[PDB]
Amino acid sequence: NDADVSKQIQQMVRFIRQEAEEKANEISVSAEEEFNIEKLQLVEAEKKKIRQEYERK
Amino acid sequence: SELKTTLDAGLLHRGNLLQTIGDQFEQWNLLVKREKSIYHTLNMLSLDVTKKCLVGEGWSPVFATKQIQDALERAAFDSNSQVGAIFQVLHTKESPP
Amino acid sequence: GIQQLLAAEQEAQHIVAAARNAKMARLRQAKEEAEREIAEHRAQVER
Amino acid sequence: MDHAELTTEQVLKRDIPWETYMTTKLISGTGLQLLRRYDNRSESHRAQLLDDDGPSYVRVFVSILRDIYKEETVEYVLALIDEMLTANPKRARLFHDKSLASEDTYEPFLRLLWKGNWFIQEKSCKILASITTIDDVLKLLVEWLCAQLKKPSHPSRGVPVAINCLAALLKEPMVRSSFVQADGVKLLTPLISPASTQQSIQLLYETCLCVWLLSYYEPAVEYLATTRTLPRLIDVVKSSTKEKVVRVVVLILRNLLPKGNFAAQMIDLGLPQVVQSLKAQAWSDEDLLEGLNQLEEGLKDNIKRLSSFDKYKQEVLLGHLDWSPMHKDPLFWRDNITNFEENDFQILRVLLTILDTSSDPRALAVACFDLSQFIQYHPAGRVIVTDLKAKERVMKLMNHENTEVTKSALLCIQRLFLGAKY
Amino acid sequence: QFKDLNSEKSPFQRTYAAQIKKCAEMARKLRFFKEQMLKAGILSDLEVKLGDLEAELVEINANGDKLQRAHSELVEYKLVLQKA
Repeated sequence: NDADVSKQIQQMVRFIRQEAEEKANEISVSAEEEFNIEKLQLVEAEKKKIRQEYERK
Repeated sequence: SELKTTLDAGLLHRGNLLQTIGDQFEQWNLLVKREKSIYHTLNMLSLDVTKKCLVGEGWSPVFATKQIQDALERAAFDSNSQVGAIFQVLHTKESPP
Repeated sequence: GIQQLLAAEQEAQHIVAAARNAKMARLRQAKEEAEREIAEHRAQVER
Repeated sequence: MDHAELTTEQVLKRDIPWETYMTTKLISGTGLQLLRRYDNRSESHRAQLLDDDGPSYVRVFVSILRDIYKEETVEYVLALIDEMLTANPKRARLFHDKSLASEDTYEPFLRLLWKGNWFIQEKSCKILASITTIDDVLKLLVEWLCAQLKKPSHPSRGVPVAINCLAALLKEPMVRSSFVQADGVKLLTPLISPASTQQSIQLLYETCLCVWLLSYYEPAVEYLATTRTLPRLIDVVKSSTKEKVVRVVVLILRNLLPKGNFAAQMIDLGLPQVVQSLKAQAWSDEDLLEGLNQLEEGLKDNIKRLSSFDKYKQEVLLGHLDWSPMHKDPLFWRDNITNFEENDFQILRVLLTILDTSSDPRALAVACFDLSQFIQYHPAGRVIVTDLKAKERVMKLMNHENTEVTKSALLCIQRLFLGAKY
Repeated sequence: QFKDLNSEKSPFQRTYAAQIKKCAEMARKLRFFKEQMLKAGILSDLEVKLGDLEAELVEINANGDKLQRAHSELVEYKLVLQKA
């Protein structure tokens, strides 16, 4: 213990911060970007269909 | 005669390379010895997934164990990892030879 | 001691699960958001 | 972060008399009192003060503290205020009020940017906390990094503050575009993963998150295509054994893997290396396994495209020759020769001429190995090589230097002598 | 010296016995190369390079033996035709 247990608990806390937060926020950001981009593409396709309908009208 | 000459040239080139190859293998004797020792030590040991650090329990000279900090510090500095392993001694009934 | 490491592992697992749930929720919300945006664009086209 | 906490403690440990400064007209008496209250908001909430509970009063104290841009004074004020606001009892809704009110954001601008490095680091938490043009303005070619880093290090002395600011900018797509406009993004790419540092893991992880964010953005994707030493950063990350940083870099590379024939070939070079690293070094993260599978798929896709180049003799056309995977395969080498043989071995004739005289020593060895493989696969290849007389030059190179090229030339000579021998 | 807790739990794949098997394959290749060098008499990533060099030397030796056999066959034909 003493300095050893302090080093161990500091390592655990640093793991919780860095390893957990980095993967979590990276996954969140990447998933949000991919999902919103894909659904924006879907909305663009729907807008193209609506534009075709408006052109027919 | 042409085939024999070509074979002789090929064998000569093979031996010329094989001299340095043998020297490299001579070094590779110690290299493979160290690699196999490390592999066997890892296989014997059981890592701790929760701490993300391999768990090691061995029979070491308790008086000389004080110097283990030097090797631990050398490994930490060479690896440059901020995370530092902790070495401890656990009392038990089993008598280390 | 070791229980602190166990709690650390539990917290990391909770963070990972939260990240997965957040990704799923972000996708689900973005679907409706972009649908509404497309509807608004269609409204301007109608105008 | 540990560095931010240490910098905040280095500022909070030292005291500054607000009353003396107010008497000396350095700050307003009410302003100095509000700065002291922002500093001691932890004790104020411990005492259940009305100002601490009141988000607006805490916001007023925060604005008064942020108004000053002095190094030590604003450093202590911002660090202690951020530490107190982190605690729930002190400045809980004050953060939301500050985010809502543009006045609080404007006040932190003075304490940030042009100010002491310790002050900048202390106010960096609130500045990065979104919950504008000035924030976009705060990014430039030099920006606040020149003060945050070892240059003008001051009490904080942490480049990690600049790294966190870069990550925060990468978080916002508008801030991402603003930083793309600012210079030094490509230079930062060469040093994304610190090769050897105490904070190397933190810096590498932050830069990997920034790289993933850049991969998310198309304009940032173009900037990365124009970035410098991005492949060098990828190779450094491959050298690094930091499994968390390795997984982050793998995710960033996967998100940034475009078609991009050149970058795809470069990745395929690393993709076998990535698979080898995954096999040799087991990674705890399943995301690492998924990225390894994606990298293997990308390597296969690149090999599919490279096969057409090998058949069409792209290396021969460009003038630079490398050991072709199709050349190493007798069937693929025979198919490539037949594609050349479609023009009466015209591409094969060019390959033989390059074997006789090549731009680079690696090109000559690659040509000799390809010629040996084709001669083994096709008898016509040996005849063409003998006619071009490149076989004698290769045999001479076998006794020459470049022992690897010497072995390849010996293999070519053996392939020729197999037909030559009765 | 650590006890073999993982081996006792499972010899198959143990904890890093995949790496142990890879090292065993590397050591087998090294032993084959050392045997070849001892036969040759030489003074005696990296493992892959050593295996490639040993394979190249073995291939060169086999090609030389095949060429010697072909030379013997041609000498037989030449002697028979000269006698005729």
